[PDB]
Amino acid sequence: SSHHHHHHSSGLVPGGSHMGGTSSKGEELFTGVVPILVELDGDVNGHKFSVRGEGEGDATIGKLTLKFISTTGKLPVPWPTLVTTLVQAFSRYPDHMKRHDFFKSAMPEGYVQERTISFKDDGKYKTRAVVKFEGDTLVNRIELKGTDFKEDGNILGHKLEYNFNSHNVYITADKQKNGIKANFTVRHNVEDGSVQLADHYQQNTPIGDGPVLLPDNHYLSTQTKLS
Repeated sequence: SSHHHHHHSSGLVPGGSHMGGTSSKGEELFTGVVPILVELDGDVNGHKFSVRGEGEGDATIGKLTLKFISTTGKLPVPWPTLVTTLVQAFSRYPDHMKRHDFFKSAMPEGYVQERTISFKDDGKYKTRAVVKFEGDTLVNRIELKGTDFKEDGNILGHKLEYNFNSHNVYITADKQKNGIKANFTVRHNVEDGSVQLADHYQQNTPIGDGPVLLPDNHYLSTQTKLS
């Protein structure tokens, strides 16, 4: 099938005023609209699937639009469970907070984004992605491995509503890895009125050896519209 979404991300830093307006060289690559290419190969409980996306991002307004297809037919999992896996470099940091934007600072060489997503009372996704520039395009190439899912659960049972909630991504520095970590819980509405929780554990590590911006503790506030 196909899937489109519009995603907005804004950076909010409680403290962190010192040199808060200092920006990275990588931010220069994001002053206008940037084409995006997304490629995901996944395997959930042994069910293989491939998703491909084309889109554009505009970090000056913190917004991207992505259009996806499956090249392997109907997915074994709901599209909403893949939203967070399918480029936080398009977040909008306020001018006085740009020192806290790790994601653009790692560009153009990029970063590795790794997650474990644990669905409460159900299975887990392991994801590893490379986010980097190829020519003028920002590419997100992902491998996803899901295990331990219940055949009758909300994910393999396709019991999730086709919408998306707004979340708070908590970003902290990981100085030993010259990168960041993040923690947040995604709320997937279920067709019975309940909510399916998905605990996100995230690590971002620069691919290059140049300096990056290691931020103070802060949040990304997210909003996503599905169609």
